[PDB]
Amino acid sequence: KPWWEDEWEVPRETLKLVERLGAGQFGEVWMGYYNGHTKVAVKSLKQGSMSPDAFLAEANLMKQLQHQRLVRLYAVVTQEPIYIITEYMENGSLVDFLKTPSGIKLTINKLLDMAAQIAEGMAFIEERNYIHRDLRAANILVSDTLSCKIADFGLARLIEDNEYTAREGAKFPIKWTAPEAINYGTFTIKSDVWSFGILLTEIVTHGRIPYPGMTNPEVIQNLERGYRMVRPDNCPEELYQLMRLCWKERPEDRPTFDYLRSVLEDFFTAT
Repeated sequence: KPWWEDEWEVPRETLKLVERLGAGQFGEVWMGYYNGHTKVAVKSLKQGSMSPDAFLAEANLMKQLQHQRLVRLYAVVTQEPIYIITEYMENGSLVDFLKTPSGIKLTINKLLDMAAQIAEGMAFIEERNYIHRDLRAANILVSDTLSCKIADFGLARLIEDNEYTAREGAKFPIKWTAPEAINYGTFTIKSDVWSFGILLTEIVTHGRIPYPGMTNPEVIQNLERGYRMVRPDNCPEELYQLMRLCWKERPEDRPTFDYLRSVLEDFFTAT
């Protein structure tokens, strides 16, 4: 819809940006208020840093993926500077939260709970024929009640047929990205499942970088020998074997996110 009919468009005057949470090459992220009382996150586009069409495409995709386990699009201001307003998540990124005094005290039980919540959000994305492609603890946000939601849909895509192929010049985080996506640029929901297995190691290690002590060439070399990430310290073997399913060689042999959600809930209700 044109912005004058779009249900997400709001007058910029309805927003007050109060605290800048971050600033980067393509703009800033602020904590603000909509119509004085509702706390929201506001991401602003730095004019000229990237395409305004590319920036807003993320908001258009979020209109199609509304679910409790996914950060909700709150509003948009299409006039420059362009703003994407979203659901505020009080405890920030999971990879950061796990390192705070509160995150550190979490039991393995609550960590398994959070992992299941993430799988539940990814199961929705899976059922709607989308892929995320940037699934990692930095892109999970944590609310004030310690619930988790999927965030940062900049690389997310609608899959018409089973697979999305990136540009050959495209490069992705080697430690989190599935082999077929690194090698062929081919992404499917099964590539996200591999990434989820890596995200599970970030959860159990309270935010440690995957593949401790290894460079990306060493990670690639080990994976091609059939090795997978070494058991993280204090990782429950049941959770480690679930990570291994996520890292199966053939994408089609990897589990569905609905399966992963169900298993993790069982792990949680057991612990």
